[PDB]
Amino acid sequence: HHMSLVEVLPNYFTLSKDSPLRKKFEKVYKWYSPAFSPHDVPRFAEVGNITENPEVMRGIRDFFVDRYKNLQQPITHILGFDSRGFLLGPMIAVELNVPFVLIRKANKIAGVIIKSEPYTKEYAAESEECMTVRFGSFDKNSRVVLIDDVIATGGTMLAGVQLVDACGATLVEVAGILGLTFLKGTQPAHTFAGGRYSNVPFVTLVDETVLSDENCGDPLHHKGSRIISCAEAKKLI
Amino acid sequence: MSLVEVLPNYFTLSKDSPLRKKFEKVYKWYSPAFSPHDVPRFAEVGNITENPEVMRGIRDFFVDRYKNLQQPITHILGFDSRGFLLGPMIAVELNVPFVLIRKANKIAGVIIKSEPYTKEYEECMTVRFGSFDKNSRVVLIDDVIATGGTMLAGVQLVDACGATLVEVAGILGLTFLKGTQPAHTFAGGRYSNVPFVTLVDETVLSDENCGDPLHHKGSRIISCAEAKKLI
Ligand SMILES: O=P(O)(O)OC[C@H]1O[C@H](O)[C@H](O)[C@@H]1O
Ligand SMILES: O=P(O)(O)OC[C@H]1O[C@H](O)[C@H](O)[C@@H]1O
Ligand SMILES: Nc1ncnc2[nH]cnc12
Ligand SMILES: Nc1ncnc2[nH]cnc12
Ligand SMILES: [Mg+2]
Repeated sequence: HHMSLVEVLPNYFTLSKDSPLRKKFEKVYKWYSPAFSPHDVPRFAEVGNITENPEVMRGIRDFFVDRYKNLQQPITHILGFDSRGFLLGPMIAVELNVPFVLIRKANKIAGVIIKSEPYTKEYAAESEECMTVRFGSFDKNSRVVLIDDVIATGGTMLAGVQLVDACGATLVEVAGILGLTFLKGTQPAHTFAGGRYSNVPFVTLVDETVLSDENCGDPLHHKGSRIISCAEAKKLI
Repeated sequence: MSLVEVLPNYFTLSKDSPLRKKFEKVYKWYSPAFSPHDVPRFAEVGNITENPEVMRGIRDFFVDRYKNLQQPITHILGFDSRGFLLGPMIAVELNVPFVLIRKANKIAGVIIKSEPYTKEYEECMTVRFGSFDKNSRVVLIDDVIATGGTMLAGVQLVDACGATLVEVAGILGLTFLKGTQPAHTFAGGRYSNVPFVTLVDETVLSDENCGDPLHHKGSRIISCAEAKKLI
């Protein structure tokens, strides 16, 4: 059940074009235009169509569990980003028998917490929002994987790298299910702190080629706002 | 393990359940000075997710409960953001969709929005139209059930599609808040026969599993530069 990666940019890996798991993603991943999306990027890849497909979810789980089980030196923690990284990390961490550590927006986490620098995303300019992690959840002897759903500009991953760096831990790999390689999202993590993390592979199972013209999820016709009330929805039962 | 009905249709693990005993050792609570929310005892979910044995116990309990049914469950619906930590690992083992119930401006497509809701500490939940339908048999899942306002928002969305609500599931039920009441009184009591099942309850929060750092000086939020001086 092994699936194969190809290095498409330096330390940016994605599944081969012919990979059976990629073909499964191609049938389920849909993108939405600004008219039907919470953020007006050209093609918004809704994670719910992935979580609604248990076969693809199992393929994601199996890929990363097998990958990290077969390392010569095991990982000790998986760190996942609020909110969509939360959907992917725990099912991997439970099979590896490692902690799943939450990286959360402001302060959401109780106790003593470490805050990143203010982050940016493909669709978010810098503001006061930072990512945080619980102090004491991992340390300088930890070997960690950062996981999210999408890697676009790499701003979110940079915030995670800053938090890993704040504890002196070893960053083994950055993991996701969709990498928009034309945005070169490896760059922030790979140039932070004078290149301290340039040897960290990014592994995103599929890439922008999954967001094909035939994979638009927009309704072909829809009355009014995409946001409907419960009473309006009941008339469609 | 075995469940005890502590309030009408509000079930939790027995006092001697081995899984309850594991929760007792792992769960920590935080006072308002060390928590993001103004409640006496805030039960941080990160201490659960950091313990793979307890996560496996949670997953195995619900997978075992919901498998091999005469009428199978068709979908697990989980709440943004902490329900997202629990639902997928169960759904993958049951081989069913996990459906996101999300806060505003989070799901793409045509979406159904609930009435405004409140929590223990305006704002509405949403679900993608077409993720489930009147023939679905669904479980709602979250980490904590407190006032039940969040669960009521989920019930409204399930009701909006005519689906069968099979069960309400969580890991921590604060029974003194009687969180069954919003869901069980909605629409004239239409869902009053739906059990709430929360693995543990407020008795898991004792004097001895308080997580407050009793010696920490200054702000509980530290910068990366400050954290590195502690390495
Ligand atoms: O930071 P970027 O790489 O630009 O964008 C990816 C992030 O933005 C969205 O919240 C995704 O779920 C990821 O957390
Ligand atoms: O709505 P309540 O039952 O009062 O509070 C429970 C919710 O409040 C917190 O976000 C928890 O994660 C649940 O989603
Ligand atoms: N294009 C995109 N689609 C979905 N989630 C994203 N997060 C950042 N960019 C995204
Ligand atoms: N006391 C509490 N602890 C953790 N999460 C909660 N959500 C609502 N009430 C809560
Ligand atoms: Mg968000």
